Amino acid sequence: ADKIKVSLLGSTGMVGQKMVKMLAKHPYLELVKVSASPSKIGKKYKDAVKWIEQGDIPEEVQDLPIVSTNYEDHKDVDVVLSALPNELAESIELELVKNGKIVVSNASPFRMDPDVPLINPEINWEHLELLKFQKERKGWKGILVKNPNCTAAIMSMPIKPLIEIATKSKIIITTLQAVSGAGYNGISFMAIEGNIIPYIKGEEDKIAKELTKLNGKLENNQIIPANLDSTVTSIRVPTRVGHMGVINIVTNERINIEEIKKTLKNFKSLPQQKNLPTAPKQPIIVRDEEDRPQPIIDVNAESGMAVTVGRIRHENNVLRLVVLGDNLVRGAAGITILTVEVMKELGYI
Amino acid sequence: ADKIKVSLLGSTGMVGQKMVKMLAKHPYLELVKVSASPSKIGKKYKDAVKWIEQGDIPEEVQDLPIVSTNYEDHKDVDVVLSALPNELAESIELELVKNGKIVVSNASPFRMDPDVPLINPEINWEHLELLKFQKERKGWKGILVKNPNCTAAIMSMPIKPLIEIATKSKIIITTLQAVSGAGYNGISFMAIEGNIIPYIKGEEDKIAKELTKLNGKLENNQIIPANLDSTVTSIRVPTRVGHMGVINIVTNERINIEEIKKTLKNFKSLPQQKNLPTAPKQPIIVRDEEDRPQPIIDVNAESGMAVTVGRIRHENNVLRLVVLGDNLVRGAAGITILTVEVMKELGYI
Amino acid sequence: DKIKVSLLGSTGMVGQKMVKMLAKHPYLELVKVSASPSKIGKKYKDAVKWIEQGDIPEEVQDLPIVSTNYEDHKDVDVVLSALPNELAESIELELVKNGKIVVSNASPFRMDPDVPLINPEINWEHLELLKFQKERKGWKGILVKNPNCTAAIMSMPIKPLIEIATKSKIIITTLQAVSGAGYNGISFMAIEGNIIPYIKGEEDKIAKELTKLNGKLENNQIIPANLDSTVTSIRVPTRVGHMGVINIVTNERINIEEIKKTLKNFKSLPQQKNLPTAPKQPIIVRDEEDRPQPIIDVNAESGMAVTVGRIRHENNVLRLVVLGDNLVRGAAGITILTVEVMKELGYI
Amino acid sequence: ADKIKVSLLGSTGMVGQKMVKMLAKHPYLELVKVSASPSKIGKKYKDAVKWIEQGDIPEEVQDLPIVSTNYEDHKDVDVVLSALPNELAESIELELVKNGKIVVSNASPFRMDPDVPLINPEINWEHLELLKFQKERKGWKGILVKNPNCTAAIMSMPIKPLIEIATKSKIIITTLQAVSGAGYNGISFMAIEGNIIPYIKGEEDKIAKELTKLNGKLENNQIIPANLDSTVTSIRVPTRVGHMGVINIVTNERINIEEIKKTLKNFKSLPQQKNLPTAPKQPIIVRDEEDRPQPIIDVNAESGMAVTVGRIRHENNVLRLVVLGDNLVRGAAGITILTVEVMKELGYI
Repeated sequence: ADKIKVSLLGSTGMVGQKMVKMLAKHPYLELVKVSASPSKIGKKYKDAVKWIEQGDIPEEVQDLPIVSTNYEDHKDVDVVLSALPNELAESIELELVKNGKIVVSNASPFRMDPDVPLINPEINWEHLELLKFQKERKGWKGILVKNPNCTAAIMSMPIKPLIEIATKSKIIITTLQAVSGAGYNGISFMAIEGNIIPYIKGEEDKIAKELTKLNGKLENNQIIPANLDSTVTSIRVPTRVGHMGVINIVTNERINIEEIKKTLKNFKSLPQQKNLPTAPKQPIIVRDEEDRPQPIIDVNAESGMAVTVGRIRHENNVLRLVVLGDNLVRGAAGITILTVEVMKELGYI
Repeated sequence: ADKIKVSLLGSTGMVGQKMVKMLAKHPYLELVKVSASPSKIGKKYKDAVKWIEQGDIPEEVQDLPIVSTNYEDHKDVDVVLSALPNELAESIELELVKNGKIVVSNASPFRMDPDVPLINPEINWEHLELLKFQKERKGWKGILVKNPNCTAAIMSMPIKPLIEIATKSKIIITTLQAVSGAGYNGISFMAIEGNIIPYIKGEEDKIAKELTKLNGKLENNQIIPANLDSTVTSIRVPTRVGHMGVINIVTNERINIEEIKKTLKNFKSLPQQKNLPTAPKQPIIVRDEEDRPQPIIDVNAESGMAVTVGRIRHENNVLRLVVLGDNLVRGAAGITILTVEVMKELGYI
Repeated sequence: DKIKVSLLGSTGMVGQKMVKMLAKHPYLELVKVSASPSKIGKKYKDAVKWIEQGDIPEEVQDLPIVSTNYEDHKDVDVVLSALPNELAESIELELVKNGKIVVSNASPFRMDPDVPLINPEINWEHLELLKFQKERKGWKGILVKNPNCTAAIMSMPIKPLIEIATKSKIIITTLQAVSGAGYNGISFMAIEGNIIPYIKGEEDKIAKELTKLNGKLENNQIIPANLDSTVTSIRVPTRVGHMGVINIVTNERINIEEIKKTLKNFKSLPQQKNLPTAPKQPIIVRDEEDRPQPIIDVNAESGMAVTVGRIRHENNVLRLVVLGDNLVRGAAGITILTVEVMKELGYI
Repeated sequence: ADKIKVSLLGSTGMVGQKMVKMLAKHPYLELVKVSASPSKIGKKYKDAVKWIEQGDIPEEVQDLPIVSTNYEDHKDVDVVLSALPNELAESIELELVKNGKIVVSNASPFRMDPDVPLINPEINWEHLELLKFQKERKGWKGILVKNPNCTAAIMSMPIKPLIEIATKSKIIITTLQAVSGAGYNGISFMAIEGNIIPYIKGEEDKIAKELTKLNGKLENNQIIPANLDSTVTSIRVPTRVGHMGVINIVTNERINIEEIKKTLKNFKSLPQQKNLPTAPKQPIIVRDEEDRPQPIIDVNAESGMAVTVGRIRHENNVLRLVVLGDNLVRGAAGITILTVEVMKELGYI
């Protein structure tokens, strides 16, 4: 196939290593440049990274030289992918886009910018149309696309196909997030093992707001935010990978429990239709067993691109369900790569 | 300092060992007999228990011989306390009550029986008055008093002083329950470490139903169930001790956070007033830091009898707060003993 | 040339491991699976609490559970056993007394003089004992044994160093994963954030079994290796992977680099004949001072290779840390490798 | 009680919070000043520390203002206690000592200095005599005493009473150390949970060498190192508090197994003889059960000041025993305080 040359910002972290691994064997996406901190620039990827993924560093990437995050080092790249930390992404990504680079990033800055698409492939690929007016609106020579917070990404999967119910209700959400969500070394053993921390800075606000844009509707070259009144409580649990979410759609709207299970299990979108390399066959898996989903059993579903839903139940004035997803793949690495695949498929390239 | 002689059924399990450790040093409750499995009867406590509590076995209980769960072995005790497993409690307990014994137990059978008080001291001590007509209603010679499910007991604490708002709203509760909740060896290491099991057999139904009785109002010898419409999701987490609850009261009622915090921090009842030995000075502790409560920090609050609440917040049509309590003490051992103390105080002796 | 086999104790962790491995084997065809009495007659998928990775191989999910009695294993070429130590003796003896070829990783008969205790790369030659077993035991069938999972792991590095390990005292400390006691053997409360410096009978099995594993086959029988070792076994909050600290007391000069070289270049029959379950390099050596580590190395070569690191020699003591997959190298894998070796040498 | 005013360097780390906790309630040791990093100086302890100990900050220390580590801020203390990290200790301590202060540190610098006593109270309080000549030998106006590596402190407990045998043999030791040994946030959850790291930078060398000095003999005002041929391997395990150790004494010497057990459990020294406040009545506890010692069961033995020994066995050419101690108390906080107690008792003040 005709290869599309890509570079990767923040390739040293957990999300970065996941992407490096997924790209090392990609059909047409050819990773030719990886970036990391300044002091590592010039060294080979294998000499700068502390491999945390499964197995050895791919040979196709181990010798890739570390380049800076500056425009000059990415001139020959077709698309720049970014996994930079939230506190460094704004300046870096802004300068690149100003210089004409096409940037697809999963870092938080700009995610809620009205002219920037926040993409989760299956959920709102149509929102990419915003790209048609971005250059003129921001006065950029480049292109910027964003991916949502990992938890938001996971939570949006079951909500979208049920957007009509969720829109007319009070959404209560409790999220149980794995330690890896804070990076590989973000949380100490002493602080979390055999424990629970009912607080994750800024996570609750990002979830509620981003969910509003992910489920929004495109009208007249703009995104009309979906009306979602959600209250969320994000908790950190002693889990390595996998974000769980207990969703309670408090509403008196009629609800056909079986039709809902059917709708979720049959949910397919453009990524599934065009059979994109990183698109899972069934983005949403429904489990009938009452003790599912569970991180150690379902986290890897379809390479971590599929979310698993269980305990779907309808009680008085409320539809409840439990969803699980790989925060590293579905929540970051995989959706960024899947976003690029979609863009190529739609001609934004 | 007159000693009231008591016996303990199911003294070998975690709840049992806790009560043994608590009774060993009680000011007036004298543990004189303990029961365990049949093959253990006749052996001294120390030779039949796999002690998992802190430090050595109390020297005032170690040599206590194990007796049977039959009437003849308890004719000489003032009160029969029981921490028997749910599946064996009904038949055993009923006979002791049918033969005239006063039985106070934390096992599930009879909890929702209209003529049996389901007590959590600070919450509904007044319900003990149901006993005035129990004998004639049941045709028993004895008296039976019950303590609720450990989780319900913990959840009911903050809900009581906020019963006015809880009655006029949809209550959504998600609970994170420690492994100890399933006994010392109920859950294997492989099944839970680094994992989450979004289900606990029968737990959710119990929580919802019992909260109704615990917050009910004793009116003319009958308990009027509190109108508490709640949907609960119980989850097992890799925690040793301490059940956490995320409570969302979705209503249109006015929500004053500073007022609610005052109400919760100043909550007190008969146990506190009378300074009963197992009563915490402050039954509800409120935390202002955003990362509280946490099991490893707060589960021991006031010897495990006080619950800890934090993250009290007000969002559109919803009051949210996080509560944590020691499931072995506040949730079982401590409330059974405290119940006996109240009974002594009110004259039921 | 297909070889039809059955599996006793196919429902436990080792059993499920073997099921996954056999489901896709070149010539070994799993035709029957056995489990406890109450499970007999049920389809495997309905009797087992699948705990392995992926789904249950479709060639096994619908296999109906059969008993452990001879009559149900008549049409089988070789009977593989992953039975628990407490039930194996009676069950296996009867099968063998009926003319069945039985290869098991259970402990009973491991130290029986006429029964080979095999760990492929270490002592495949010991399989010769089989040429005399029938008359020596008065059996119609055949019986082969695989060692204790920890012994199996500790033996890998000791073999190529047998000359020095022989003339010296050996001190061994082992840290064994929770799975070594099955999936539900140890509770969360008992081990999380903890260490239990004791595993019933483990230390005696390792010392004695290492003796036979490293023995010399002389004049139709095994000469136990003179391995004077004191071992202390400890249980740790790990899922899979048994670790070992091995100290051999030398009274000479040792070249660490040649030790590393000797270990990584270790090869044997299983490698020579490229058998399906034999790892290309049974012993992997790590130069980084913080290896091996269970989460990083436990899966080395599908779990058939052990990893050694921290190879040091000072104060007349050769010290090394080794790690092995207690479920594959420790059992499932070597039991299958053993059968492969048997087919390779003509015992079939 | 005759008061002794002290200050504590590194009051903020785990070991420091432990000491703060132990000194608040001390009979005659008055913690009058606490120190920490420069950016914390001038703030109240409660506002500068990330409290991680059980319960609340002692109110006798919560309002103490953080001072510097320089001499000017300690001119008024009788003794300066130090729990500073190994990498900063040397310069800071040397300067205090050079200015005439008496410093007792559990940090590694100067531990193996021949003119400086390395103390573990029971094992070698006698070595304190080195102080009578320390000024003449170092030129210092002050006084410096050191405490050993925590693992070495624990390991030296059982080796001392058995020094005659240990000296005529080859000692093989494998230590399994708790995560807290590397500080509260030294190791990440991802790196250690469900894992084992067979390496701890420089631990093995420290144990072997320090073991040599701890067990030495005082002769002609100096220390004759004990001839201890040790070969230690140190491993990191996923436990919170408590270092375990497998000690193998390879010797052909005749050994009476019951005499060893008798010798260990009966070990007592000056700290015990003088009934010092932080001295445990029984420095070494021996267990008969085959599955002991265990971190979660024994680490707290006598407020963490007593080590627990178990599995004592003599197979043939090897004396094997397993030992466990609290790395934070016996291994650091408790011995530093105990050391000061010994000094006061012997007239060093």
